[PDB]
Amino acid sequence: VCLLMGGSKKILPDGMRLRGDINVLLLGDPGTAKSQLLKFVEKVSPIA
Amino acid sequence: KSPGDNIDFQTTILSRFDMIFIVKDDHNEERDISIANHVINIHTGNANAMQNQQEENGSEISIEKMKRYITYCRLKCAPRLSPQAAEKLSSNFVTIRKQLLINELESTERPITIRQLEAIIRITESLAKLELSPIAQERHVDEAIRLFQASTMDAAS
Amino acid sequence: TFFAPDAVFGDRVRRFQEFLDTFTSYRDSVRSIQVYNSNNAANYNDDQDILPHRIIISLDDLREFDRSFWSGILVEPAYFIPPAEKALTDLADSMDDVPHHPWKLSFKGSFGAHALSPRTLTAQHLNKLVSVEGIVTKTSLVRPKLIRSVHYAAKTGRFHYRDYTDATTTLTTRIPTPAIYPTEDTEGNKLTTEYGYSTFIDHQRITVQEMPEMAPAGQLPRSIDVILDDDLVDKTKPGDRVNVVGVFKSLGAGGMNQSNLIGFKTLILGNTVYPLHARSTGVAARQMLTDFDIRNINKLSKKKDIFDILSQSLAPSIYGHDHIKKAILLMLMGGVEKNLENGSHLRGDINILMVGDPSTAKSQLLRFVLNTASLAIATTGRGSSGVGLTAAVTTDRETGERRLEAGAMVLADRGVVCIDEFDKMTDVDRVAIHEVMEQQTVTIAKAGIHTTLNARCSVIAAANPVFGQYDVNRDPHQNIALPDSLLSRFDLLFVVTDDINEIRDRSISEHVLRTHRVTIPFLRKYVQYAKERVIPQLTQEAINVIVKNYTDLRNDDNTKKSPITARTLETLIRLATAHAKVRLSKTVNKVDAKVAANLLRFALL
Ligand SMILES: Nc1ncnc2c1ncn2[C@@H]1O[C@H](COP(=O)(O)OP(=O)(O)O)[C@@H](O)[C@H]1O
Ligand SMILES: Nc1ncnc2c1ncn2[C@@H]1O[C@H](COP(=O)(O)OP(=O)(O)O)[C@@H](O)[C@H]1O
Repeated sequence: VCLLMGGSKKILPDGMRLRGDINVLLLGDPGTAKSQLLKFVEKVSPIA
Repeated sequence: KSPGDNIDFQTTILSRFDMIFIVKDDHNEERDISIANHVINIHTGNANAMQNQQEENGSEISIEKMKRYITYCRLKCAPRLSPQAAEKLSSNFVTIRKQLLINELESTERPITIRQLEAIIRITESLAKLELSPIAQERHVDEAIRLFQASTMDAAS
Repeated sequence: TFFAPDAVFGDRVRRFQEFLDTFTSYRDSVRSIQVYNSNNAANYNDDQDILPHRIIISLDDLREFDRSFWSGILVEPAYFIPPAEKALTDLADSMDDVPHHPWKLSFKGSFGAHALSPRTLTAQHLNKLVSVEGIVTKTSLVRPKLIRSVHYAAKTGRFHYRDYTDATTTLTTRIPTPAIYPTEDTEGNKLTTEYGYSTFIDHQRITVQEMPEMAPAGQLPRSIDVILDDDLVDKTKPGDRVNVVGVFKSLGAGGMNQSNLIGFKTLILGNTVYPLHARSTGVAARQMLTDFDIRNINKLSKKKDIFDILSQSLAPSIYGHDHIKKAILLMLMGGVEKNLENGSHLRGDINILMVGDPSTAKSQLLRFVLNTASLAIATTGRGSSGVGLTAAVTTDRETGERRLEAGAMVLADRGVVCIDEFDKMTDVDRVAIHEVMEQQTVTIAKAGIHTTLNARCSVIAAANPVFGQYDVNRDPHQNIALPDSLLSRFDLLFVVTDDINEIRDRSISEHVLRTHRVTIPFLRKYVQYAKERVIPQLTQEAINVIVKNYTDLRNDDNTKKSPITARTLETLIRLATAHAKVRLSKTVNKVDAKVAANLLRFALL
């Protein structure tokens, strides 16, 4: 839920902007929706 | 030598992901019944679809509406955080930086970086962005560290 | 010409004369040209014993002045530009009155809807004025074209002449005149051709395709053909970001004449061309200087602390590392690039390697440079899918049956290259860099091509310690994981450490928080005037220092942590010369060598 909102996109005056987006890693043995949870995200999120 | 990646990949996992979640639990007798009986209630008898419809009468958002809400709140808001909330984060970083050094002082070789701190400043503010708020407060931040440390407990093991 | 001018033309002229009477900035500028040509004519004429006749019009000056003449150039240029040049061609005759050719126009500013990408340049508004932005994608071999032909009638010693007109010399569809090249006189005599009493002009066409970052990515490129008359031919090259203005004529008569479908040949007559600058482009930023902007530099240049503040102002987004970005600032300045009489050129560009713990700014610092160096290109190293950053494949299907194209480093011929993930980049490039670094020449020996091309350019390397992390209790060579010659080829190697602490680490939070909650545009103008005007000669007050230190380190450092070579003698000269450029010093001084030493003390120990 915190991911799809983006974040603090910051056009600093030197141009060295910082990403607003966040990166999340799922790790585990197979099962447990680690692949499934992306599939629904590809429905809800804009331009997924 | 080996096919595919190499241990070098130990960096890009811990340095460049803002959260890493490690999600295995061990065949608990009631859990594999709880999930199973829920998963039966998926495949037919549609009780979750029924529940999600009833909860669309109750308190849930339907997929198409959540998307439009996301795109609205994504575009409409350009938030910021107050220095009142900001001081809590250094108060967190200096302690976690000071503590876990001991575990690399003990050469356990596992990290604690401003890449993670700069992630927290984003998870805090996105959590505050759900609200349609230009501003953020410890009311959100104390939840973000609680969410974050679920990741550090996975890094250490 | 031969027809009698109607008031629909006579008005357009005299109406435009009241504009130029109002805005003297154009009357004195055309005068300023014939000032320049006559000075050169006098220089040629009166010592041995031009500028290409066009002016740029600010369209902001028309809007408030003549609203219907604004819409005329945009909507009906073929009826408003030929008379405006006909005014200027008699304004030019009015300004001069020395004894004794065409005069032409160009434009600048905002065109509203008429400025559009060639993705949306369409067969609406053909005849209207257009502006287009994109990449120049190829250029035609600049052919000479006939206009006047001259002949000799040897039976009499008379001369005869003929003049040609075509689809690209008038905006209006003049009646075609397919005149025949005269091989026989009206009387029937023979003829010969007086080549060079005849006159010629350059023809070129260049094809522009939509700029790829604005493009709705995934789709195919779409492109249109621009024809350039004599002037602008020299000022386009493939791959640069270019804005053109002109008339999107739709000429010929395909299908409806002759016999049969594909419609009319559509193209732009280019009346203005500008190169422009975007990220990773083959042209410099080239900001103009006022006589005021130079004044601020000269206020600064004699203050005995500029290099400390200037070194800091680069990168407020980053904490610390002043001791490094000092040198990266010196890379922008560079050396003097001395070229010796009857003997090979000698390197000026200083090439820098960044390495350290992967937490650090290595990947991010380079996006200051790429955003704020005069000219830069960024390469991932691995992923230079051509020959490399330098050379290219070479084949053709067009009329000439060969062509050449240049890699990133040949394109960046004087400025900067940002190389990152440097030790991913394979041996195939590394051994090619060993060719470059201190020779700044590139050679290739394909089937047809056996020739040398220049690459007088400067490099930042960014690298990672192969073991994933480093600390100085682990022997300090093997972590570099590169051939010892590259550790020589690069001039300054900086090792950045983050074995964690708390004391320094304390302040960082509030600085980052302050960073989520001197200046850049002056540095560009500070660097280019320094680069252009200043060429410091050495001075004996500093020539001794570089001998004292270099000769000591070869006793000491060959007994300690790093190699020292005659290569690292010259790096002392360059760095001293660079700091003198920071001083704008007409000559080197001892202080600059003490700075050169200091940077190497930090870099080595
Ligand atoms: N938490 C869960 N709830 C319901 N079904 C689950 C859950 N975790 C795994 N599954 C089952 O796992 C299957 C999806 O496998 P998945 O875990 O996406 O593959 P992978 O192991 O490659 O990630 C689905 O058929 C689903 O029924
Ligand atoms: N010295 C530093 N000061 C402030 N931020 C830094 C520093 N070093 C790295 N960062 C952070 O790292 C991010 C940039 O990624 P970086 O660490 O440069 O990747 P790489 O390791 O590939 O160079 C920025 O968000 C920046 O905040």
